[PDB]
Amino acid sequence: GSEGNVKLCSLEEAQRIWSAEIYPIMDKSSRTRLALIICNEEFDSIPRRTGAEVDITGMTMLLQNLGYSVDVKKNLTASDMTTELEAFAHRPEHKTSDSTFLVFMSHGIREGICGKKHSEQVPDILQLNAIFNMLNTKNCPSLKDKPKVIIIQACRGDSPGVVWFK
Amino acid sequence: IKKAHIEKDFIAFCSSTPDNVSWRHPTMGSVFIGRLIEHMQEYACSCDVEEIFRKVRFSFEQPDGRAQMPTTERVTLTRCFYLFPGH
Ligand SMILES: O=C(O)C[C@@H](CO)NC(=O)[C@@H]1CC[C@@H]2CCCC[C@H](NC(=O)c3nccc4ccccc34)C(=O)N21
Repeated sequence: GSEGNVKLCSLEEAQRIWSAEIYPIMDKSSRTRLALIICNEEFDSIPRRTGAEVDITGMTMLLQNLGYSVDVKKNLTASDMTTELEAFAHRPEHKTSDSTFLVFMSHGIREGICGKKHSEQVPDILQLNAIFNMLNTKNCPSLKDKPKVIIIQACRGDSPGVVWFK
Repeated sequence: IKKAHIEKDFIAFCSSTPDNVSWRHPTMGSVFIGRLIEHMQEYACSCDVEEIFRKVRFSFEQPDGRAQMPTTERVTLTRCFYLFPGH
């Protein structure tokens, strides 16, 4: 995929943006940042997501170029996803961390993200609210007052999202 | 003991709008993920995540053949999240 070479910020620019309205950043000599990637490519019912490995190569490298330690978990069910999300938050590496990133790359509908065992008769849907509940200050005390970014790459329905005009 | 907000300092970014589909290339990869990479590399030094994700949506503003609009949901960020690449 993409090389991931990010354009660096200079000390001249860093000191210029100095404020009480900016999130605090830890020293690079001791900080332990964590980024988690979950991707479903092989499915039983719905078709295979061909070219998904290219998007894993891009994100896994870009997040690593931003000082994060990347973990990649491929082909999981909704129940498997729930266990891995609880295991990621229970990690004590978050204590000496300033931020976190999470990427979900699968299929979807209006309700949520589909697992590898999902079908129209017997579904395997993971709601976005269940993700926010597991990553909050009640379940995850280590990420209190810290930024928590979530990236989603999946469908939201069936419509093409377009309407004709004059 | 001291009380604190149950949900705070969160930000979600999706590939398309609700009830619509996202476009993925079979050999090149997802249009959204690729564009997020193009913007994050260039603007991580001067722009924050909210400023960056706004620019991402703007590159999708012209619909030709395949159309998709990224969306920012459930935002509880009280401050600017600057990445500062290199530090
Ligand atoms: O996997 C995901 O998260 C996205 C998924 C949500 O269900 N979306 C999809 O299955 C969408 C909706 C229907 C169609 C299904 C058949 C699979 C491959 C296809 N790809 C392109 O038609 C295509 N996409 C982008 C650029 C292209 C350029 C030239 C030619 C074709 C192109 C594609 O993504 N979808």
